[PDB]
Amino acid sequence: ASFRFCLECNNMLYPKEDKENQRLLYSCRNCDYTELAEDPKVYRHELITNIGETAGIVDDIGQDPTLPRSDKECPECHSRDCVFFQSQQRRKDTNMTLFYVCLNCKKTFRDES
Amino acid sequence: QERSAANIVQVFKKAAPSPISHVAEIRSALEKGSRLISTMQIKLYGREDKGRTIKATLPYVKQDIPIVIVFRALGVVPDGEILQHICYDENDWQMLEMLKPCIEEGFVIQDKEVALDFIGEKRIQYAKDILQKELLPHITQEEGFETRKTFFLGYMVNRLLLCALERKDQDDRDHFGKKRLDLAGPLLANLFRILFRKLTREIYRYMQRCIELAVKSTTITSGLKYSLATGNWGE
Amino acid sequence: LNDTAKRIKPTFTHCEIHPSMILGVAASIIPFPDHNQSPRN
Amino acid sequence: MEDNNRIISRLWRSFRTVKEMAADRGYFISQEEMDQSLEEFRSKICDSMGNPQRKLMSFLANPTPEALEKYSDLGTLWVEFCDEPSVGIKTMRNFCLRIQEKNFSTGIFIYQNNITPSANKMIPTVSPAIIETFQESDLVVNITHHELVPKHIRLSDGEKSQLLQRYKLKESQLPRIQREDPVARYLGLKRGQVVKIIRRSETSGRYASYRICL
Amino acid sequence: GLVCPAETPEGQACGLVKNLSLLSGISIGSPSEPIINFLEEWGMEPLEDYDPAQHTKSTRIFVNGVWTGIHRDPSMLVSTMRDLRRSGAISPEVSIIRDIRE
Amino acid sequence: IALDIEKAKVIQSSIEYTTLKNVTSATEIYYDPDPTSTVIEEDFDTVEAYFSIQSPWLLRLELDRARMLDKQLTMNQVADKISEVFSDDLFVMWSEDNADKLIIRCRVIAEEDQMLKRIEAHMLDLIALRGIPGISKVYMVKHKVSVPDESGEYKNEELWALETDGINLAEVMAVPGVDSSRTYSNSFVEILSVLGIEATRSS
Amino acid sequence: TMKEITHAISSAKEQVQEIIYKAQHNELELKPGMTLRESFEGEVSRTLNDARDSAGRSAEMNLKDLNNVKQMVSAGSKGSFINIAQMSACVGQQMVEGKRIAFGFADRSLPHFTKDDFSPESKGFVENSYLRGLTPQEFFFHAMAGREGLIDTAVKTAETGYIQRRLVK
Ligand SMILES: [Zn+2]
Ligand SMILES: [Zn+2]
Repeated sequence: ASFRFCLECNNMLYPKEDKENQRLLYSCRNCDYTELAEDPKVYRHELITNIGETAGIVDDIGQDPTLPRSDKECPECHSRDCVFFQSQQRRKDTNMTLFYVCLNCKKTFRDES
Repeated sequence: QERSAANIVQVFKKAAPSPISHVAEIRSALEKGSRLISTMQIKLYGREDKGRTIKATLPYVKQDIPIVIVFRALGVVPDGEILQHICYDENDWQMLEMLKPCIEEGFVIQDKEVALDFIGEKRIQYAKDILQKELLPHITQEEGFETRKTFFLGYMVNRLLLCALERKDQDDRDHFGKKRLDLAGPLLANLFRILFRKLTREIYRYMQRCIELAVKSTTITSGLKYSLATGNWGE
Repeated sequence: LNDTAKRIKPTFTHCEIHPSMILGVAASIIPFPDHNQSPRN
Repeated sequence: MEDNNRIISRLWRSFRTVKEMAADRGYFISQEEMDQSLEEFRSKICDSMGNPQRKLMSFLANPTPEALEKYSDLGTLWVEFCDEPSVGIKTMRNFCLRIQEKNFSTGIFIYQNNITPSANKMIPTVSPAIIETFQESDLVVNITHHELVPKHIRLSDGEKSQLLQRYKLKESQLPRIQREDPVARYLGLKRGQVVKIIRRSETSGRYASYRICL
Repeated sequence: GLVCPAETPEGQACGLVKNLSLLSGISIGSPSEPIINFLEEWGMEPLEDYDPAQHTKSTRIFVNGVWTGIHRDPSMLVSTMRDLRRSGAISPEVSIIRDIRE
Repeated sequence: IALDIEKAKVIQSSIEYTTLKNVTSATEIYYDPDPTSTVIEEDFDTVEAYFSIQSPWLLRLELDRARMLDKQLTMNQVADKISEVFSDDLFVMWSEDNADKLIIRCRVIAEEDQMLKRIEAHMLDLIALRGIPGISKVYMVKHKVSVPDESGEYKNEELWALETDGINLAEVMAVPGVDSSRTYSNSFVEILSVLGIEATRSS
Repeated sequence: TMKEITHAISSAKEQVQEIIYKAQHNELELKPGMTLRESFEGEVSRTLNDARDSAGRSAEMNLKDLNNVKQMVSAGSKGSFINIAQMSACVGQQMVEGKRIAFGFADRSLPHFTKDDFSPESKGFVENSYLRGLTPQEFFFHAMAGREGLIDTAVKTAETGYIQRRLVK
């Protein structure tokens, strides 16, 4: 996504409606600047997350000895040296499935069934 | 004598019955030089429900102050240059959302003047002081380093939410690694200062009698003795 | 393989000099503390 | 049938309770007059669609043959209802006068949700008689009928002045009960009245305790 | 490892009085600069000018609870200081922890 | 009704306070000013099929499937409630339990983006669907109850029983299906104020 | 018998590995009123407990009517099954606050373990008998369990007395 703010007095962008033409506009309440809407989405809540399970996986995630070793095989390079874990979402209501990543691609294949 | 280490990032959740949701703290003290014992409290009122401000506690400030003003009060008044420091991923809408209601809070102060003001020209001048000697006193109290701390204050509010969004558990209060042990050598310091500072202002008394040698070097002898004999450090 | 008498035993980066070094003066003199109810030790 | 078929069915159990209470207190009522099924109840205080008219529910009742033997001056009771979910100082005078003339001694208004603070400040304005107020949602189920709730019983100022004498008790020395206690209200106790409790005991079989109403 | 699990006074304060293990030891106080330098002279682009989107996976480094700028690929920078210590030119007492998972 | 397995449940789900917050996987507020088409593909039809036998603000909700299968519910039901809660000042629409995507559209009837956000919580935390309030989790149990057989002798006649995880009385007493002559909350504190000092003692 | 027991712990280990696999696949249901995590717990506990429970019982009936320790149990003058068990078969699973050894170290019991290790040698299950002499890890866990005991034993000792004093007064 990577949405935007605005130059001149660098602030948050609040949306307003383009009355006479019927369409959405975005603006600022410090100056006057106005740019159209990037997307119709404004806010989302999500009471049953799923984002943040893949939590930062730099390639270096294979030199951290405290991680388990699995001999499966990625959906691309077809290797057999993979590491895994469970969601990093510390939510008492999460589930316990294993996500596996391979040091020779970076997929997120599970073990679930 | 064991004691929870200083200069480290933590985060605690505070019970359903309380106007505050979660809070992060950081004990600061100069690793070499006096060693002030003033801690920084960056609270977060509004529980994980109610319609959620963010306030922090500063030394000598009556009430608490909303993070927004603190940025403008440093030298960064516009947005997006601020989220630069806080968030390291423009695509993390979740985090960003929470912040919205907060910007509106400080929306009433649009510059560095009032920023350093509201903390009750004389105070604004004084404001600076409270930034070079009170605000996060460790790291260094020099001058031209304002920038770095801004990146810190961003990294903190970050570490905060990272927990406040059930992504990282609450900091383990008894994780020995974040605890230190003031052995003999260290003790003879914090004790000494309290003394030497009374010694400082003692030699000040002799000069406040001289209507124009004397130093009874037993007060530094007997003082030390008292403690070690009984077990009462503080003078 | 193994003796049906002895105790059942269950990438490496570091090794333990020796487990019997995690003790301080008190327990250090107790013979076979790994055969008594711990709270007694 | 919708979900209004039930808004009667409940008002009815709340009803039936009153009846039971009126009969347990010590009054007249034929077993039939108590067993007025939900069916033969509906079609009696409803209009067309399904709304209930309370103004037609109110009634009278009187002291059984026995009650006059223990309690002499026990007057006549009067229960009244109102369709106004917030009754006030006006529909009050309709009650305040209605009894001040007929001459009963016991008023029992059944406020749906609540009476006005301006209103109720005219209850001790018709003495000797006394009036009580009971919320609807608190009378759907008779509390005495419950397992743990033992059967109670009042005591004439003779049986009382006896109990006291028989054990040499000084009133204060007697276990108390709150005036606003659910059962105390149910039986319409008063500051000074006694109540005999008879419950089961796993040691002797039956014990007889008494609680006075302060 | 650091404290003995058994030796500790009964009743009252129990567990609030710990005794040190045999191998455990306490630090003394080494110097920061000989490693601060050793950093800002091996790949360490100062914090001052940072760009979160331009510098995605920039590995940030903390010094005694202070943020002395970030660093790009650390893997080598790391296993060099630690080897420098093993020869003994930067006290064996300093601690260096890399939290990749962050 | 003693060993009527489904009758137990049939009352269980009629007492256990269930709120919209426990079934909503997510909620979003898009901008759709045209009450005659959507900016969404899988929504088109649901508009066109709403042209035969107001406000520009839209509100979409993504409910959880398995949570709607557990406590069992219906869009027809769900909404029906909602509608009579607000009444003449909130137009709402919705998909049907059959679909492969559950959705709920709706609109209302000086800065509206602030208000239609305050009405976000009051909808997700002040709107109950089924149950008398404060009574979350409700397990079911088969207890061992000895009892006098008609033939005289006492015998094993186990009967189902419902145990809760919260405490409300005044309401759960007048519930169709219980024996308000045997009901019991372990909160003695309550009981005495409600059932008379005596029953408290017993407890 | 020392063999007959071993394969009742091996099989029980796999009877755990089986339900950990069958859990790291979401192939298990939440015991009503409990969380999937709580329900995860609920089985490991009832598995290890029942194992040790019969583990000892195997020895119990294997100890003739002349065995002194037994005699002192029949006489009723000291100890019970449990005691013998923990000394000749398997000590058992350790636990604090009702739940198996927490994760004080981020996502692991001890640093000598691979993260997210839910097995019993990590959650505090002493498979050894006092007679065989426990492993370091096991020896440690066991203490933390006992440690909890002594705690209240130096609090409930007088707090019950506190609670008492009131009742008296
Ligand atoms: Zn602008
Ligand atoms: Zn691969």
